[PDB]
Amino acid sequence: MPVGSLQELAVQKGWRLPEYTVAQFTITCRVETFVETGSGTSKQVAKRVAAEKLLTKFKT
Amino acid sequence: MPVGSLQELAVQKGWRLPEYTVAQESGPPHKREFTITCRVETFVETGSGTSKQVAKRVAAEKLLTKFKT
RNA sequence: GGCGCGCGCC
RNA sequence: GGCGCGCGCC
Repeated sequence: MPVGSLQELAVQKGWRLPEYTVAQFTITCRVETFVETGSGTSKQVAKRVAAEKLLTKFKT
Repeated sequence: MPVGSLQELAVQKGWRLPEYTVAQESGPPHKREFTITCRVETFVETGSGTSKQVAKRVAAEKLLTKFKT
């Protein structure tokens, strides 16, 4: 999973664990110096999308 | 909403409602795959996915696509 | 939500 | 023990 993978990355890198804001659906994810917001039809999807976005901005 | 669109088609056409059946269940507990068969009127299609819900949606979409054909 | 069956990282 | 994720059933 993107969330699981994001976590493992942080733990691996020695970064403080990812932080997700309370779902509002949009959820903002922050890890290291990254900040990405995800949207979706459910809170679960928003979180997943925020994670995927962060990993993507990480690869670039 | 494929499942819903297919049901409406059937009702509008005067067909008995679509019937969905689990044709196959496989894979390890954490990565299962399901296959569902969708039968309506004279059509029969199969759909697969990570969950029974998803497989059902796929089976319905395929049947509608076969219907337009 | 409960029950159950699993997996990843630490 | 902790964090996370997946599926079924109710």
